Parts: sequence; structure tokens; C-alpha cells
Amino acid sequence: EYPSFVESVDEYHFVERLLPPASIPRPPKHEHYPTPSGWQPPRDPAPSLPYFVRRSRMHNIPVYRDITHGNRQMTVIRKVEGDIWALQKDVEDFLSPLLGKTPVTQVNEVTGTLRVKGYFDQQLKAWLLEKGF
Amino acid sequence: LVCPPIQSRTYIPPEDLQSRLESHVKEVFGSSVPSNWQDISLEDVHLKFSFLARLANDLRHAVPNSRLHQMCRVRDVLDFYNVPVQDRSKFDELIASNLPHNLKITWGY
Amino acid sequence: FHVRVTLPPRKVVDRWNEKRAMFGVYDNIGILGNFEKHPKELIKGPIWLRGWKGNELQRCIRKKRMVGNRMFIDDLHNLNKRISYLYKHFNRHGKYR
Amino acid sequence: PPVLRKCELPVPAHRRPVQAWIESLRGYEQERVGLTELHPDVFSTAPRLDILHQVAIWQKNFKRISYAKTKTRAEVRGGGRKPWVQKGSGRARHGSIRSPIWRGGGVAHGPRGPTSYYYMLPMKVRVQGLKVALTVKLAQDDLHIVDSLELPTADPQYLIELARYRRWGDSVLLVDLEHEDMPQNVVAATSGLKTFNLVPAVGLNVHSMLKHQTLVLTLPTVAFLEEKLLWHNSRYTPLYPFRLPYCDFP
Amino acid sequence: GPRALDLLRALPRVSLANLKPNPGSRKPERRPRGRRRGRKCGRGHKGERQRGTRPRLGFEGGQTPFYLRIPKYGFNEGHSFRHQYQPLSLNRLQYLIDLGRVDPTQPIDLTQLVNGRGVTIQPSKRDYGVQLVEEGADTFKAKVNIEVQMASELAIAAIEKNGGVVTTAFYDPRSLEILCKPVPFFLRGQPIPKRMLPPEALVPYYTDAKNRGYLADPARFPEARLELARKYGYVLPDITKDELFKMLSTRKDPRQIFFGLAPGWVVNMADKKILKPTDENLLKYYSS
Amino acid sequence: AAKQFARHGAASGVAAGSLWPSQEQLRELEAEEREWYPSLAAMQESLRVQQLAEE
Ligand SMILES: [Mg+2]
Ligand SMILES: [Mg+2]
Ligand SMILES: [Mg+2]
Ligand SMILES: [Mg+2]
Ligand SMILES: [Mg+2]
Ligand SMILES: [Mg+2]
Ligand SMILES: [Mg+2]
Ligand SMILES: [Mg+2]
Ligand SMILES: [Mg+2]
Ligand SMILES: [Mg+2]
Ligand SMILES: [Mg+2]
Repeated sequence: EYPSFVESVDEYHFVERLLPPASIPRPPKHEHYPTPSGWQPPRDPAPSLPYFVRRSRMHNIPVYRDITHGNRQMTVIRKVEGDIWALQKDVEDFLSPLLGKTPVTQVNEVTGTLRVKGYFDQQLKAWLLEKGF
Repeated sequence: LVCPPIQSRTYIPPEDLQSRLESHVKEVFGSSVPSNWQDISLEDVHLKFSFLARLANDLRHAVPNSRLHQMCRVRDVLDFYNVPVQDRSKFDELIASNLPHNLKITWGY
Repeated sequence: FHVRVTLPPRKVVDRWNEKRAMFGVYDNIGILGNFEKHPKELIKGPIWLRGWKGNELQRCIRKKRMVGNRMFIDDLHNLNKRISYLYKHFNRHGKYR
Repeated sequence: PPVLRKCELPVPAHRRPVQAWIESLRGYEQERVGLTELHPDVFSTAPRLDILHQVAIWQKNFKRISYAKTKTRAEVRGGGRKPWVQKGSGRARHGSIRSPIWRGGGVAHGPRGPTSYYYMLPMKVRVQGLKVALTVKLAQDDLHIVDSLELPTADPQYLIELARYRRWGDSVLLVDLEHEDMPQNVVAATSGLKTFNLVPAVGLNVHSMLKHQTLVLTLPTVAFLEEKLLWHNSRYTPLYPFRLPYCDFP
Repeated sequence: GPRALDLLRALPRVSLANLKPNPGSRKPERRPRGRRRGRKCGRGHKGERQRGTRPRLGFEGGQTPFYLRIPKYGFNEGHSFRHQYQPLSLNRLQYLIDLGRVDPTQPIDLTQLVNGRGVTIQPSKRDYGVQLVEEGADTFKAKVNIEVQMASELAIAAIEKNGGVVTTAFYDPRSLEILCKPVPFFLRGQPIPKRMLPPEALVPYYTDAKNRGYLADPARFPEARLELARKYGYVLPDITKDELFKMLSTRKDPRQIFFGLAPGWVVNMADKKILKPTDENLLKYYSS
Repeated sequence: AAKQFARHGAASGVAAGSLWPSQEQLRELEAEEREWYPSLAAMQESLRVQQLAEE
């Protein structure tokens, strides 16, 4: 005594909605930049500076803050393709007016990564929006 | 079915280089040469292949696979072929280097 | 400390024998293969240890909970005893407390 | 007819692709039969021997189960008793003759049982490892792309001598797209060879890549690889297993 | 690109033969052998510690143990049954529409927020859904249909000002699960159950137009909603006149888990086919 | 069985009508559901006695 059932295909486009993406949307081109949440796309060309910064898989600028031992404050610039030494020059020379003295730096050439003492997250975000990376 | 005997890859550039290459510019591109023959770009896949192929057979010499991302102007290919390469070892070179009499190298292999 | 007098026949090993040439072949199977099968399934071994890891206590307690009732009497016994011992030792001893 | 292969996937704006000769396998003497654009994000990636190392180990170990059991003073045959009394004998006191101190008695620590080392290197890591391996096989000039793989004959000497004419070095790993589609002359000639090997690209792997002095990739194979790997810089964190139904995904 | 590449032309083959892991990756283990680390092996001298038996962790050497002198208290009391609501800031929301993860065009409930990986719900941990906060209040420019389990006044305000409609809807533990990771529920292959009614204490929260509760009387919706504007001082937009109106209007049954489906159904995703019962007792069950 | 239908289910040769509760299962689910989960109206009326008693 199995109850009767009905097979129809037209309600399947509701189910279609419920499937999650396995890859990230390319963000909608707008008429107005920056956007409400503050998102600025990288330029149509890229600068000629002998280094480059890949945006995150979220198209965000790969500058993060990190601590060690709870008291050691650090700032990490990531995904950098080119001469980082140059990037080091330019970063420390950008920051030096702010602190009166060159900020401490660790360059990792194999990692393609830059590291700097203190929290410069906000200011480095801006400074990489400047050069349009 | 036969096997061709190997090349030695040992390379010296002939003195006729420029003329060969420019002949290959005019013949591969099929172009009457715009005034600068060595600065014209290699970006097109067909033209690049034809170019480096004819250049491969004429000079008896080929471009390594890494280096093939690195050729864009014709000038690059020029400076590339300008460079000699020795397939002889450090050892074979040591033998031919005019050794002092008080040095005797034996090769035990 | 008396040591071997005569040289042994030098063991010659081709590293080019089948199993060694073919090592680690399907390792990337999930990734390259649009994951269906996990690297796990490339693990041929003792029933309870496939695709899993643990310290001695966990191992043992696992073998018990999986294959326990298929074990021989005596091994079983030794297993329960090893378990007890380990309980006592990990919890109740150490420098680090 | 020149075979000229354009990349099936977008390159980032600041980065130009790579190009490799397409060699074919029928003539000894057909060296560059064509030209292929390779994706910079797979075959030009920043070389990192660090991760090569990591994953190379992870290949070696994670399969490993060592079965070595030694017996504790509990598991030895017998000696369920104090051999002699505590006091008065005037020799060293002992419990069971299976005290690990004793000759035929237990082993204090030693190996224990079947023991597994199994750990999962995180996804995007193994991925970036294949990436690097390939980049390296290419940059050290020892990667050779092929079209076809149609072989003139099943005589293995032909193959060996081919590697001889092209100065391919001692060992070779031949990669093809699927297990079913490998032509019969390849299978024939190679299955009777030690140094050369023949594998579906589903089993391309780092260890083997380094184990063979030359890597040789079929064109459909590369167009396949490039995609499968590049998928991962652009991908979400899985919600559930990827083997399941996804919007875009197979 | 990476000039490192061109350094590898120079060098010998990368093979197994030559491999060094990153310096400082392996911090080497030491073993109590030798003059330095043998002989008492950092275990000290005699006493308890050298023999490996020192007492348990909470222990003070018999003085009444710190953690035990202190009186008990209602703290973690009934912690299991205290509801939780995962917060969602408006700033994060603006973000997610901005990068076009969740698109405003079609309706937005929890499921969509999930699939954009913008939020994470662990229903097993007593998470009763997403709740709303006001963080990007001034930032917020988007016109959106949002359905959440809880929201705060200022939040409701900041969506109104832009002309979207917010509805407070509830989900029980089970239905919430079904909501968040729906595909694996389908692959479970069980019918799609009725939705619970919120518990008794929660009832007043969902019956208020104050919260725009999904179980509330729509007759007060235009009222209290307009009220929201006089308090926060802006001109209330006419939603009925808009093009996107019919999506903003879109509601669920209090008995419906998803958009477009109904209790009792079953999804076969192999045949890409929906199945509905033609039996009466079943329909009376799932439609009640 | 249910799971196997979910996987393929066409080819799995699973009886479809079996993917729903029996009459017993039905009446029990019914019994418990009306038991521990009252009516919305009924819950409002359960709340009026409380609120007025506290007033
Ligand atoms: Mg950290
Ligand atoms: Mg252990
Ligand atoms: Mg005994
Ligand atoms: Mg006794
Ligand atoms: Mg004793
Ligand atoms: Mg014995
Ligand atoms: Mg023994
Ligand atoms: Mg000491
Ligand atoms: Mg002592
Ligand atoms: Mg003492
Ligand atoms: Mg949480």
C-alpha cells in the first residue's frame, strides 16, 4: 500500500537556486568607484613599478596584520611579483615620515612576502590603492 | 627505419648572421622590411614558428624551451644567436687549456 | 665487539624495478580526477588504520572498538590489559601534569 | 600544417604566457612540429623547492603503515612470578624473569603494533606543488610537450634511440589523457621498458616528476592540467565534499 | 616573471637527491643521551617528579584547591538551551552585495547568505539563525529583500531608507539545518518536513509588526513601518510602485522551508525531477 | 534504501512510494506532533493567562 506520487519537472528551477557556487563571482562592474563598502578595482593598465601585487581571491589588497607572543605587532604584505627590494624601498620611504625613522623590515624573497613592525594595515591599504595594485 | 647520428650542439655564429636573419625576416613575414628590421615584434604565433623553424634548420641550432617565452623582438633572437655555446666539459676544457708540465690529469672512467 | 671478517655480497638494487618506478602514482587522484575518490582509498592496510592516525592509546582503543569481537581470546586479553596500562600511564604519570 | 595552440584560459593582465615547442613522436627528426602557449600561472609560477620538498615527503609517508610489533613484559610467554624472594639471597631483586632487564624478557619501549602515519597536506598546497614541479621541469628546459603520441611501431629500441637522438637524458615519464585512449604501439613498446613510463594524467604526481629526468606531456593533457590546477586560486572553501552536486561544478 | 626561474637554467636538476626543507621548519628533537641531556634527563632529583607521579592538575597539596573554594553559581547555567544568533553586520552585507556574492535581485534568505560564504551556521551548537546589526548603518546604499531570524531597530531602519523589505522569520533546529546545507539534505532523500512553530516564549517577538515578524498581522506592517521613518527622519519610499516589487513582496508560508517548494515533497536530483504525494492523508499532514 | 534512491534512484530501482511514512508511521508522527507542539492560536492563549497573572 504505497501512496501514489506525481512526477513534474517545472519546479526544478527553484532547486537550481539552492546550489552553492564552487568558484567566486567576478565582482559586478559599477558606474561609480569607489563603491559603498569602499571597494576599488585595480586599473586597466598596471603600473611600471618593477613589482606587482596580486589581489586576493576576494580582490582585496593582501595586506594583513599579525601578532606574535601577544605583544609583537606586525604587518604583512603578500603575493608580490617582482623585485620586492624596490617595494621595500618605497614602503619604508612612505612610512618614514610617519614614524620619523625607518620601520623595521623583513623581506622574504622566496615567499614573495614583506613584513613590517607595527600596525600599518590601514595606511598600507590606502598606499596600495594609490599605485593601483 | 633509421636513426640519424647526433649533433654536437657546439656553436659558433657565422659572420653572415645579419643577412641570413634579415632574409628570413623578408621571407617569413613576407614583408618588405619596415625601416627597422630587428625591432619588429614576434608576438604572432605563426610568424614566430616559421621564423624560429627556418632559423633552426639554417643555423643548425634551436632555442631552448624556457627561452621561448623570452623572444619578442627580432633583436632578442639576434643577441641570442650571437652567443656561442660549448658542449665540452670543464674537464675537456682543462685538457685543452694549455696545462703546465707539472700537472698531469688522467681520466679513470 | 668482534666484527664481520668477510665482505658480504654487495646487494645490488635496481631502483628502477616496477614498484619503485610506479611509486606514489595516483597520489593526486582526487585533485586531478575531479574528486570522487580520496587519497585515502590508495591506502592498503589493517582495517582500522586506513586514513587515520593516533598515539598508542587511541590506536589500541580503536582496534578494539572496530575488530574487537573478531579477535582471538588471548590477543584480546592482552589488548584490554595494554589499554588499562595506558589509561593509567597517560593520565596519571608524567613530568608535565 | 603548423600546430599553434592558444591558451583556453585568461592570463592575468600583467603577465605574459609561456611557449613550448610542440614535438611529435613519429619521426626522430621532427623536433619542433609546432608551438604552444602555456599558462603563466601553472608553468611560470614562482619556483619553491620548499613545497616540492613538503609534498614529496607527504607522498612518501602518508601511505605508510609500519607493522612492527614488539612484546611488552605483559605479552611475553610466562614468568608470572617472583623468581626468588625479596630478601636474604644476597643478589639483585627482581619481579618476573620477563623484566626487560632480563635476557629473554620483554621489550621496554620499541615499536608498537600496526602504526600509521597519515596526514593530509591541505588542498591548495598539494595543488601548488604540482604547479611548482611542472614549472621547474619546464624552466630547467627538460619538459617536452608532444602532440599525438602515435608511435610508428612497437619496437622499444625505436623509443630508446629516439630519446637518444633528442638528448633526453636517462629516464622519462610519458603522460597521456586517459587509460583507455593510449595507442597500442605506445603501450606495447613502453611496457617492455624500465626507464620510460606511461601514465594517465590522473596519476601525474610530484615524486614521479622528480624521479624522471624528463617529463613529456600530450597536448590534450596540458589543456586539461592547466585547467584542473588553475581552478584552485579562484575557488571557494568547500561547503560539503566536492564530489557532491554544485551549481557550476561537476 | 620570477627571475628565480632563470637561475634554474644555471643549476643542476631538481630531483629527490637534493632537497632542503625551509630553515626552521623542523625544530630538531633531542634525546636524553650524552653528558648534557642524560643523567636525570631534566626530570630533577628524586622526590615525586623524578618518579613521574606528581598529583593531578587542580591540586594544591591538599590546601583546599583554588578552583574548589569558590562557590558555584548560575553562569554557564542552562548554557545548552540559551539560543544563539550569529550576527551579521550591515557592513558585511554591503560588502557581499558589492562583490556580487549575494545578488539583491532575487530574494535573500539565510541560504543565500550561506552560499556566498558570508556567514556560517552551526545549528547543532544552538544557533537559531543570523541576526542583524547596525554597523554599516550610514554606509548602506543597497535596495534588498532580507529575511532574518532577528534584527535590531536601527538595522530595519537602514534597509527601509533605501527601500528594501525586511522580514523576521524563525527556524527550528531541524528546519534550520535543512536550510543551511540544503543539497546534502536532499541527498539524504527524505521528504521535506513541516516547519515548526516558534516556542511559546518567542511567540511575542514574531507576532509584532514592531519586528516585522513573519507571523505578525500584515495590517500593522504599513503602520509601524512608516512609524520607523518619523523616528529616524527620512522620506519613506513607495514600494508598490517599483519594478522589483513582486520580488520584494515574496513571502514564505510559516510552514515553508524554501522558496517555491512545499512540505511533503521529495527531490530526485539524478532525474532532475520533483515528486509530490497524491495521497490524501499525506497532503492533510504536510499542508497542515 | 532511501539514500540509494537519492543517489540515482531511477536506476536504483527503488520503490518511490516507500520514501514516505506508512500509515502507522504517519499516525504516530501525527500523535507526537500534536502532542508536544500546540497550535499558534493555542500558544497565544497559553501566553494570555501568564501575562494577565503577572499583571
Ligand atoms: Mg598569527
Ligand atoms: Mg605514542
Ligand atoms: Mg604474566
Ligand atoms: Mg603473583
Ligand atoms: Mg612486582
Ligand atoms: Mg628465548
Ligand atoms: Mg623475546
Ligand atoms: Mg644533567
Ligand atoms: Mg637518584
Ligand atoms: Mg627531595
Ligand atoms: Mg559560530
